[PDB]
Amino acid sequence: PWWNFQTEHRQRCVLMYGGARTKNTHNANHRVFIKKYKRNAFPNRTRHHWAVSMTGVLSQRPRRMPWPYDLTSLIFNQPRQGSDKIGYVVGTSMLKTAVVATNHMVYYPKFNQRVSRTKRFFAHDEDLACVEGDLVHIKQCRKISKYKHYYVFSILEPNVEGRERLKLGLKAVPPPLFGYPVSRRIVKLN
Amino acid sequence: REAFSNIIAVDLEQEGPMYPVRVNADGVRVLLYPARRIVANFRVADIL
Amino acid sequence: LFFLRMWFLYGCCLRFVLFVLCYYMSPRLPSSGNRRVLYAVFYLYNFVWMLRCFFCCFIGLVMSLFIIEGGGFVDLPGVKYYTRIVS
Amino acid sequence: RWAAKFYGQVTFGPRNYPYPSSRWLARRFQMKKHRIIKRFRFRRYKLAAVANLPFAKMIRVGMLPELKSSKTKRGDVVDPTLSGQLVSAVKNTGEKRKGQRTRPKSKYQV
Amino acid sequence: HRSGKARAFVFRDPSLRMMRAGSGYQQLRRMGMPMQVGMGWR
Amino acid sequence: IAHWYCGHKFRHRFMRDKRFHPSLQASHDARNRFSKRRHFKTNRWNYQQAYRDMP
RNA sequence: UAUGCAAAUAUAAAAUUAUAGUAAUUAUAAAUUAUAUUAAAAAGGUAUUGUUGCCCACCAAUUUUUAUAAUAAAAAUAACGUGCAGUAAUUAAUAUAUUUAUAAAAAUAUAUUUUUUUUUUUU
RNA sequence: AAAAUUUUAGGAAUAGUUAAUAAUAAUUUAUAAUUUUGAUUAGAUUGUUUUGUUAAUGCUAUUAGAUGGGUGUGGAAAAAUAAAAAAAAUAAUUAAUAUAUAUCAAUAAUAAAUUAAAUUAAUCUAUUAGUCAGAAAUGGAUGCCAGCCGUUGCGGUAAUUUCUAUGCUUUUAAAUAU
Ligand SMILES: [Mg+2]
Ligand SMILES: [Mg+2]
Ligand SMILES: [Mg+2]
Ligand SMILES: [Mg+2]
Ligand SMILES: [Mg+2]
Ligand SMILES: [Mg+2]
Ligand SMILES: [Mg+2]
Ligand SMILES: [Mg+2]
Ligand SMILES: [Mg+2]
Ligand SMILES: [Mg+2]
Ligand SMILES: [Mg+2]
Ligand SMILES: [Mg+2]
Ligand SMILES: [Mg+2]
Ligand SMILES: [Mg+2]
Ligand SMILES: [Mg+2]
Ligand SMILES: [Mg+2]
Ligand SMILES: [Mg+2]
Repeated sequence: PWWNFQTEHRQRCVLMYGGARTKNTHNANHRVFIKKYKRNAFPNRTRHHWAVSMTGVLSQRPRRMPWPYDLTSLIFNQPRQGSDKIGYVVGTSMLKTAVVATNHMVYYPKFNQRVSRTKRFFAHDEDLACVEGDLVHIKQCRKISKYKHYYVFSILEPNVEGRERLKLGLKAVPPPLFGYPVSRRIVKLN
Repeated sequence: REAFSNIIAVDLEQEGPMYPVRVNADGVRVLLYPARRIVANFRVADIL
Repeated sequence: LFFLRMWFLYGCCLRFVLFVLCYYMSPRLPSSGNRRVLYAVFYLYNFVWMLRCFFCCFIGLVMSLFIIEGGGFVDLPGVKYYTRIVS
Repeated sequence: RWAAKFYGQVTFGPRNYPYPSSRWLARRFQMKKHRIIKRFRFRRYKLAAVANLPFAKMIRVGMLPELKSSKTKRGDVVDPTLSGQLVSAVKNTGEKRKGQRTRPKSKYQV
Repeated sequence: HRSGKARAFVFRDPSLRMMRAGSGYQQLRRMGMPMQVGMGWR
Repeated sequence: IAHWYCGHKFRHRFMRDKRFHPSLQASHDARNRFSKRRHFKTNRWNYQQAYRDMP
């Protein structure tokens, strides 16, 4: 009985009246980190592990938990979570495939506040309507290819500027000026 | 005589504070709150 | 609480060690004398570590392994571990 | 700037101390900074950061076999072409060419 | 102490401490928010 | 705060917690929170003529 | 003495030191300290019965951790030998910058008082 | 078939590789895919009703169990010791007892001291600490030594702080270490 003191205990086999039957897991173990590597040479390029690493997911402090309540569930009644998503079309390099960036929500109960994260999806548009920078509605469906479970259900907002831009033979959107960041210094002149 | 100069009194109609008092003496932050009984450090307790 | 002094207990309350050397060291002023320091060895995950600890114990007939416990601070700077009994 | 302004925390005084540092503390840390800098000068340190290379990792040129000060310690292993170019850089840094901007010179730079 | 923890000038009203706790993890577990995806207690 | 997580000091724990803080999260404005300085002055000498297909 | 290069006190932080394993802390400001030309009256202390007070680096041994740069780094430390760097302290100190070097440190260029003050409302 | 939640103080690229065609292609077609909104390698780690502390948003635990294919059986690979699941006639239920082994659990100093056990009398013979500050001291040594040290600190022939002897102190599941 977890509500009884150290000295008050008689039998360890049963709860006499009611309450919760509780196993004590020993939380304070003084667990330690073993140091197997020199501070100079650690066998990873991007990150180094010098201390005890916190583990689990949802057991992870500060807790970050799935938030069903956001814009997407606000507008839709979803049969299954993530069955509907609203997003923007980012890039079409693949035939009958629209990549879509979408936002979802995370809740930190410690600070009592929400964050928006973002995630990319492959959606299947047969007939190739979607131009980069469309606002689209997207649904869960039959497995189509290795990574496509989603199809374009409706175009909410098409890109009129982008379409007229295509009609003239130009790319839908200008290609981004710089790519991913580097740790080098590129000296390229003229 | 310095203690009799500073004498305070308390209205006991209510027998204990009815709201929290949050107040600091020099560098010492004190909380005086309503309780079911008297709970405090031994010294603070027989002061109260 | 100072948690880095316990480095060689490795999350344990007591340790088992083997005797190697016993030398003497002089404490931080204004404390004069000779503090007896035993230089001990033990192994963990097939690594052999040399532990250095304060000898407060009672030695009888010749014996080898001791039991190490961590304390508070002592006169002698740099020696964290203390001796419980000798086996 | 690349190098460190300070070494250790030079402003430690009580809160609302109405200066960045006290005289005492700043003197202690001035001592430590002094020792480190003097070490850099006498051992003749040289560092380099090369374009199209990871920058945070700086080739230490003062340890290179040609420019190494010690006669004993094994210096470092740097690419033959790159090391030749580093040697040439260190060498042709030394003296003032007219029309070029005057840059501070020292014994320990050679 | 420029190098050290920030201290409150006075205490915090305990009542407010209890009012800001409404949506905390325990209350959520009681509301049933987290999905039970594993065996849990036996 | 358990002492085994992160560094041997306490404040290392709160320095890695600032990595998870809700209002501190990475977005289109605040980027490269963890290494800002490796990417600094990286493109200074990289000369890129901007993209114009329209007059 | 601002045509190359050069982010950087104006503060978002969780006890001091320490490259984030070393020692057990550190830092701090108003008590006290006899001579600055008023018809005798304004003054500073890293000491704490207080200058015969304290302290600073190099220069040996050793102890211990490691990210081994003339001669690795850092921390404990009670020898020997140089001096006299600091306490407005025998050319005031403090921070950055550049140079210099038995060792504290010293020279110069800027900011500045955790340095002591000297004061023309059109002559 | 998917969606959410995913760790390392000081952070760079990853790759039988994306999407369309189709029961195609070790050389089909294409301006492909993952990454700084932190990837892939690499360390540590058994993932989303289990604990401890707490007045409380917190902090701090939770085991264990799914490790590729290669005549592919089978409804389903979960298929090479390690039960405590009655397994095609009611084996048996007067049974819960299992002797001396193990693994990781499972909190036993159970009126710890005076009037006796509405028994079936079976297991056990059971103790520590302090003694400057702060409940409790005197002899005797020792002389900056030996030693004490939770902590300020103690030890310089008178030590209420060391050692020893004897008393004396405790609010009685022990001190000590983590
Ligand atoms: Mg530990
Ligand atoms: Mg002590
Ligand atoms: Mg200087
Ligand atoms: Mg000129
Ligand atoms: Mg060593
Ligand atoms: Mg050294
Ligand atoms: Mg002097
Ligand atoms: Mg001077
Ligand atoms: Mg002077
Ligand atoms: Mg100066
Ligand atoms: Mg000099
Ligand atoms: Mg100087
Ligand atoms: Mg096989
Ligand atoms: Mg007493
Ligand atoms: Mg004793
Ligand atoms: Mg005697
Ligand atoms: Mg006595």
